[PDB]
Amino acid sequence: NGLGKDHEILRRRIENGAKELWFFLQSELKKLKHLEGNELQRHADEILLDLGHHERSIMTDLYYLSQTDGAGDWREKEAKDLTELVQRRITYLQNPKDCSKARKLVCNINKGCGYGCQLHHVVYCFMIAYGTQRTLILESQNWRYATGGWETVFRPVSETCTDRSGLSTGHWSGEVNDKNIQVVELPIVDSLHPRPPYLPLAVPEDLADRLLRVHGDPAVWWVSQFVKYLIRPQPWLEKEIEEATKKLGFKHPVIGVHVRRTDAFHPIEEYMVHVEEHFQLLARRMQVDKKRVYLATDDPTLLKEAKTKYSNYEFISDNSISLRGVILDIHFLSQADFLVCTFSSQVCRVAYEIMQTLHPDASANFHSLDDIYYFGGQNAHNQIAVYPHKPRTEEEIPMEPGDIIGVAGNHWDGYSKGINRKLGKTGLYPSYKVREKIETVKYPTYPEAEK
Amino acid sequence: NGLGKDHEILRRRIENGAKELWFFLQSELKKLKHLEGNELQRHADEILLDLGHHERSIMTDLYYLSQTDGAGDWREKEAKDLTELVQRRITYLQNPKDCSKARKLVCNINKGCGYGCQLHHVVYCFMIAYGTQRTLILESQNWRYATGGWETVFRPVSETCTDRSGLSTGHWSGENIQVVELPIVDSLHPRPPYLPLAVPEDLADRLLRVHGDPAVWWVSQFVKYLIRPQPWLEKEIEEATKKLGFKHPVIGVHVRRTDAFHPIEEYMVHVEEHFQLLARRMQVDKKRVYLATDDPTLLKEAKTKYSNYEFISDNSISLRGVILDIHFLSQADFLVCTFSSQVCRVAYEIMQTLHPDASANFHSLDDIYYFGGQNAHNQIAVYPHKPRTEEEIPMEPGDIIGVAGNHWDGYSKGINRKLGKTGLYPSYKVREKIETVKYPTYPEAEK
Repeated sequence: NGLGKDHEILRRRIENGAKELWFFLQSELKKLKHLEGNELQRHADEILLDLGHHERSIMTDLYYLSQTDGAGDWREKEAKDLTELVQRRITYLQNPKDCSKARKLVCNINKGCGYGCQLHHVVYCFMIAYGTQRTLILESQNWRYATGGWETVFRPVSETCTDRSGLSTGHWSGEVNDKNIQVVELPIVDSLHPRPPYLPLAVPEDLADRLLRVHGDPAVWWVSQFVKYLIRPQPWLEKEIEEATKKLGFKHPVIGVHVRRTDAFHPIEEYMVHVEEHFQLLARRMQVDKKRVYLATDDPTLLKEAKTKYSNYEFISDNSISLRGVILDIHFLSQADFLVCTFSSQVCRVAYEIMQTLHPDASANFHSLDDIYYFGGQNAHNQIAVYPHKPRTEEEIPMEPGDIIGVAGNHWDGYSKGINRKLGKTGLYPSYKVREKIETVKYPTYPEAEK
Repeated sequence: NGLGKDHEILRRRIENGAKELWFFLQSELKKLKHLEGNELQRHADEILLDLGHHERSIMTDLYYLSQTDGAGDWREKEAKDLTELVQRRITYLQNPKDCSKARKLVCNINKGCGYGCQLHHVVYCFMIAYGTQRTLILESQNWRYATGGWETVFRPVSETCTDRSGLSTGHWSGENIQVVELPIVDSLHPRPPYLPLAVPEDLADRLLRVHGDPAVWWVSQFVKYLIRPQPWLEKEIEEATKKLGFKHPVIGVHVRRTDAFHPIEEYMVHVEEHFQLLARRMQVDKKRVYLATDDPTLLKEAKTKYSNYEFISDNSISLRGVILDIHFLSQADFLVCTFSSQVCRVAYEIMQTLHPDASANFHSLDDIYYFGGQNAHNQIAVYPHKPRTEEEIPMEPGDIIGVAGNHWDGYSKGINRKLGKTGLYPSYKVREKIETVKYPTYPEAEK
């Protein structure tokens, strides 16, 4: 069971490429120290240009390393097996034989917010139902986006059990006090007391190791399984999506861009820099016939501006063809090869979540101009310091290996902001010096779903 | 038969480490454009310090990746299998049953140069003997380093056949002469194919799975057989190891001064950087350096300027001295020297026989690895290059590049043979052109 030749050649090529980059940077930075004025700026720009191509060659070799010696086919098979297992468990939970006797969790969709926020409310309900072995019952009467209900757009969340009948009923009071309550009604997350453990960003302990073999952010993978089940379309929506795909000429490669302007302002150029950079990366391993962008935005003037400012790009948008508009936007963004947006937007986060269900590991196929991935209502997102940090400025925090860091965000400039939970200090630290603290929870594993 | 969890975690951490380095560089280089004077120089220095630690963290993760999920154990087993195979073949070639009837190649060690050049002459003789299925006969009478000759330090190269007897003798004229006398490589015509940097075609694929520079591994197999020590030299080395306190981690430094000059400070920048890398994965109790040099002022200079280092030298207890220096350099965890020096190349070659893949465990202040008399060392361009200055050459993917050297600054110098043009090109844009030769495989050595 030996090492593959391609694997070893690529590993050594990545090591050598990184070494050569370090040789280059040592030489060129020392030369910059002795320049000034226009020559300093001209040479700095040239260094940046060269560095970019060098960096993308290293990233390309890393991509090949992830695929070599059967790794891509195996990752695809394991990711498929994992989602089939979870979807099987969810479907088993949701379709009891005898609805009148089934334990149930009632969720109301009419949270006071937009479509993404309402979808995520249902997900939060669903994850707790799954954790407490309760069938999710979804109440959607007079839903803002479709007054006919949830089932006018998506499939019902159960085929056998959509009725709320039960011997006992009560508001959520905790898994222990609700032990003998057949039907529990759940409020929005920011009213939930006591909080159960079945919340993001933890993942099921029984799946955690398998997921780390496949996926770079198991927490978002776990969320995405409930999104996947919820958005199973009714046949008319499925047909509308297929026909819109043709009408728009949506085809690959394509990068999705979501520009949310209705309040945090970012000019179109700050999105497109990352779009152009990713197309440069793709072109190192595939022919790019045309640079396509699927643009979703609440700014009605932006599409025309983008087309005129970037005449070498093809812009695709559903503006030509409300609930329909957001559903289609989320769909096409989720199908793109890469996603550039602001994760402060619920819409972009939904698209990123759905994206994880379409590939073995799409966890890194985004760039956010502000927030890192999060789920409203999640438990604290912590990291563990791996290397020490001594602050250079007063805005930086010290770190020793083992310190728990509560991460607020990545500034996408080498530094993150967070709080050192051994010291109580909040500030900046080098992003590379921490690792993610993955939290696991003992969920039911529904072994009966395998028979 | 799936993917290992540690393997995947480490791959993603390397990828993310590289992305974070790029975020940092993009941000900081844009800041530098708007600085001046002492502020520009203070921030450039700070960026370089921060970049060093970030780079070493990536290189550490790559080291772990090379070892994870059984890879280190497999690489060691396969590298051991490969050297056992080749040593078995050499030993079979060298020990025919009837010396009077064996085909022979005669090599005279007394080349007009120093010990490292003489040893490499014998290696060159040996590789051609191996290629032609001739038993190597080594003549070392009147050896400048010992009147008793080769066997006063190293084992005879054969146990059964050490004389020049036969029915016909002649000077090399190209591949029915039983005893052929080989000259120095500079006088060799016609050249046979059994020369560095090519490797045996039957081993090339297995070597690529194990080792980062198969050419030097192949050279090192003949070095290994030649320098088998006599029992008294074996004991002397063991005693020296004890008397000197040679132990790990330890970095080898060879400073050749007898005619280009490099000050001790230049070697020590690379020593210090490597000890910083090692400290990320192991405890470094004391920073030990084995220092070898022809300059009598240098050991004292180093000790006085680097009081935080322990400098080891066999001078603290000429053929004896070079052999011990080469031994301890070859045993070090890392080697800093000038590959223009035959002695340092010998130590690097021996080092390859002591680890699964030590190909990258050096820093040369001048030349890349080479073997005197080798055939042209070529590379293949992988990415196009458009020259920015007049000192640079253009390249298109597939162009054959004849490499003269690496300038250790991001650029190499060489000739684009398609264009006949010589100049600089980005080192990362080429890959090595590995040459293979059909050598005998000595199947009889397995029986």
